[PDB]
Amino acid sequence: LRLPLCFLGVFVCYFYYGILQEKITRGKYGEGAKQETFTFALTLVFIQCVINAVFAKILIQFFDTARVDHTRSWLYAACSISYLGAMVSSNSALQFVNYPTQVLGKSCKPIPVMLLGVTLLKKKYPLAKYLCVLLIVAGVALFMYKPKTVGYGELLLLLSLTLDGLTGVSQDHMRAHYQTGSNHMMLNINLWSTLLLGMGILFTGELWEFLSFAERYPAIIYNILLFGLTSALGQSFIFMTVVYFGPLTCSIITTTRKFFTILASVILFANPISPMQWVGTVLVFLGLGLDAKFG
Amino acid sequence: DIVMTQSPASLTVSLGQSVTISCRASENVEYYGTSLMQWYQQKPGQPPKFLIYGASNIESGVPARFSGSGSGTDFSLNIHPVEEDDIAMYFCQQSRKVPYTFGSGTKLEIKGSSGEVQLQESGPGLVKPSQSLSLTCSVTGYSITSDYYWNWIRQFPGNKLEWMAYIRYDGTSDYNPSLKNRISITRDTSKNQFFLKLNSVATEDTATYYCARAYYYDGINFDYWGQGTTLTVSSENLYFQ
Ligand SMILES: Nc1ncnc2c1ncn2[C@@H]1O[C@H](COP(=O)(O)OP(=O)(O)O)[C@@H](O)[C@H]1O
Repeated sequence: LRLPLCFLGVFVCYFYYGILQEKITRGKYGEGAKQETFTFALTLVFIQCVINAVFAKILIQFFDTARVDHTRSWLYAACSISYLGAMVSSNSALQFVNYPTQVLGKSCKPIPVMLLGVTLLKKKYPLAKYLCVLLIVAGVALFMYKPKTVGYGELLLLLSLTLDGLTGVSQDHMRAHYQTGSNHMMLNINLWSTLLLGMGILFTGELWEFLSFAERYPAIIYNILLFGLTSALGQSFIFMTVVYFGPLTCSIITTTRKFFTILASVILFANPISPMQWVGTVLVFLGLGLDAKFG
Repeated sequence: DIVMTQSPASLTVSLGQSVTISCRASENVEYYGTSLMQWYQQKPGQPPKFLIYGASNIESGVPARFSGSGSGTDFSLNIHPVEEDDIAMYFCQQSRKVPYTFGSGTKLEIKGSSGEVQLQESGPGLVKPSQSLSLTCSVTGYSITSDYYWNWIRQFPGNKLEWMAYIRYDGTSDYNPSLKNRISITRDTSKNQFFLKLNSVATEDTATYYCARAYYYDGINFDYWGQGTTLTVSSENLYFQ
């Protein structure tokens, strides 16, 4: 059977996910002196992890139930620490930077992954990879900088990128040495992340503040629920795509989805962007695609 | 299921020569850059000895002489200097799919001729066809609820190894699909034993049964083996034999 349904499903789910994230994190709550801002990134990530874990459990218990998970629990916990940290830092960065900036920054995983591989794994890559990474760096420099300095948002984005690179390294290691399945990956990572986040929010006292804030603006509850549902559906479709087409197709689909998400964020939410900055993003995405093509 | 073929059935070598043993798989056994292959050595009358996990990595304590190679569907084991110590049968087994399979085995011969575990099998020796049989493996020096996989493996006459089932320390168990309808594996943590039950045994079940501990890393590796128990299924009660 022809299977373009993977592309359509992933694209729609993650496009709506990006729109919802823009609406939530950078939304306007209240007017005048009563105006507030969304500072509860931990709770958002906690809800997302809970929904992802539920969906992964459903998928495992219905689909491909004959597998046995050989991964050690401590490996799952260690990877989940970095995964949760990356997601929380990326979500919190939106408190300072525009959403297109956050998407573009978080789309540069290859740079940190290659740096970790070279410095820690002492791996080697073909000349194409270095040239592709060169294009990404040039595009980011052209976008993130202008002739006319780094604040908290850029530092948060850098930390999130580093944690994403660490998470990728750990996932690759344990997939190679334990044959970890994607569904088990999702389920265990999200379970550990939700446990840690629940502990953190409960002992930080942020849960009560979030509850009061939601009471003030009840509309946010529906947005958060839809955000979690879209994330989970996109995760399931990503799993199905990798099963039916491998990781290369998934990477290409995610890259094009990210580009369209940036375009939609600029068009709809009236985010200002100079024509020179457009060259930066197009160069970054071209480099990402070429890197995907040339391994 | 995957079928592993070893081309040289028997090799005649002189001491100090370099010998390469090939092993070909019916399907690709790579997974995210890792070749899920293992190599074992079995001296006559002894349980197999674990040598290599993955295509290349060498188990700690094995001499530097041994060295694996190959990728995809074709693999080979190389011993550059060969001494009288390492003249034995060599088996290659994949771990890509749930039914773990072993190669037919390659035999070498000389031309011109707290971590320690004690596995112990027990059970009836001579049985009649269609009877119900239960094999007990007793573990001492380690707790079966602590870690590692506890498997049951049998070797038919002709040295054809066959993995049967295992029960993990969690209690999760996996079975050979060809035998899932005939056998059941259980454990008794109080006595530190795990049993295997065979119902309606046939003459084809005659073999030597091993209970082996294993750990998963680049595949399942049966590092520790028991001495094995001989099971004979005969329609007539053998006597004076
Ligand atoms: N094979 C896979 N490819 C991409 N993402 C995956 C895969 N398996 C699981 N995921 C999960 O899906 C989420 C979104 O993936 P994404 O970042 O879009 O992939 P990419 O970085 O390749 O575009 C990630 O948090 C990741 O943990």
